[PDB]
Amino acid sequence: GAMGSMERASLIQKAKLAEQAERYEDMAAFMKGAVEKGEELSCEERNLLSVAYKNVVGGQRAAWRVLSSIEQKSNEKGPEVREYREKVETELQGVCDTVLGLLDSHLIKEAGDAESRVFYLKMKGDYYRYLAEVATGDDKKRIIDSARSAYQEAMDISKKEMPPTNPIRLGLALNFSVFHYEIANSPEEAISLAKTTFDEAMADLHTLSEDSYKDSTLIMQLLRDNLTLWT
Amino acid sequence: GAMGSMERASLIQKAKLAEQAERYEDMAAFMKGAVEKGEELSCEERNLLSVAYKNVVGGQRAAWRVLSSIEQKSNEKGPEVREYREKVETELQGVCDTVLGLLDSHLIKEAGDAESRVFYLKMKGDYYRYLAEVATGDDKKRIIDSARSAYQEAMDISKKEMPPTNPIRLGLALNFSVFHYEIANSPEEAISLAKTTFDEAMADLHTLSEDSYKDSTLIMQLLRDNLTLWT
Amino acid sequence: RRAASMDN
Amino acid sequence: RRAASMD
Repeated sequence: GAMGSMERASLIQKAKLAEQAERYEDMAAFMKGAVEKGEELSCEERNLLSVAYKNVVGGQRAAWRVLSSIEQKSNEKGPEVREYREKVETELQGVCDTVLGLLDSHLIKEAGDAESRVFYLKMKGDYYRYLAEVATGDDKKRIIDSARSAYQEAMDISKKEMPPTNPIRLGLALNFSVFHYEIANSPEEAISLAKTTFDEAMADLHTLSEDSYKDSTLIMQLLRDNLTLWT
Repeated sequence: GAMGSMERASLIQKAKLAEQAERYEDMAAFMKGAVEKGEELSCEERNLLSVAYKNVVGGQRAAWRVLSSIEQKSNEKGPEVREYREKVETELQGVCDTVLGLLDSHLIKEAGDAESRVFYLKMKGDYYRYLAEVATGDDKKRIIDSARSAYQEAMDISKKEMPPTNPIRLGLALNFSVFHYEIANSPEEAISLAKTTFDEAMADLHTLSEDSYKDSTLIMQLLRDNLTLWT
Repeated sequence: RRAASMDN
Repeated sequence: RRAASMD
């Protein structure tokens, strides 16, 4: 690959420079390079990878939504809007296929701590979910099944090896509830998982660390915000 | 090029979709395709061209300044900061070479109204100035002469053919003044041009509509902020 | 309105 | 501080 001649530590340093310069495509390409060296990522390095690709696919999802909604209104008018929406869509699928490729080829293992295995299974669920947002037909059904198996495997590990206020266990449940509601057309599953997750985190609400409390409590609130939205 | 098979009207429409989706690289590529059809641009189309390229090069200039600053701290180490700075710099140069290519091959002409001729010669001065910000040595000297000479030609036309309050004439003087101060090492010429410009416009403000009064007075305020800064 | 997912 | 140019 294009980062094959660069030292791993230099790739990580340049990912941090790209982050400070807000150059998220560069940041992602440097982290891809780092992952391809074949060593495990630290927690800081996992978060650089996640930030870089979330920003890239985040911009594409937002553009896709702007264009999809312009397209919906003009179905009531040449092919330009649909063609451009299709172009953005195709780029967005390329990025998700890149991330899903990295998770399956390098990052998802039977070894490693529970935190790291859940982190990567959750990200697998997320990137299938972004594909499901734009998919149709038989393709969407295969994608929904893949998203569900990744999230469920992450749920099984998180419930048995992490405390119920751990921000990654919480973030995973949050994301999986959104999948239930917006993708899998299972509003009752969504609402049940979000309530249960919120309720089981209350026991420990007072005892968060200086690290988790803003993330923990922000996610607890996001669960409520969604529950409001959905009820 | 990649836009050769697309209709001019469809390229303009996708340029406006790209703008709404904040996809400025796409917007610039659609406008370049439009320009390559060989027909002149309308005032609205020139402004799409300008906005698209200005957003792309503006992002690169910002990144370059972030990196050049980090590079100068850590020279008062490792090669990574310089290498990544050079990479961004090369991309910025590529964009400026594209824009200057379009201006020389397609848009700068002897014909056309004064507004359009000045608009494109100003743009040429501006993209040479952005090259001059990153250039060194004999290259920088050549670039500074090219910028000066484009700006000067546009000043000549705008004194002959536009009133002192005309926003294009004012924007050109603001930018040339910035060139004098920040690139050409001529602080005297910068302050002098900005004062003449501000003063000749002040003279005609009482004689303007309420719209024109506002347009002009916005640029006059930039000329005055720069004077504060330089004196 | 779309539901919120995790940030970062 | 950098001087301001047209928008």
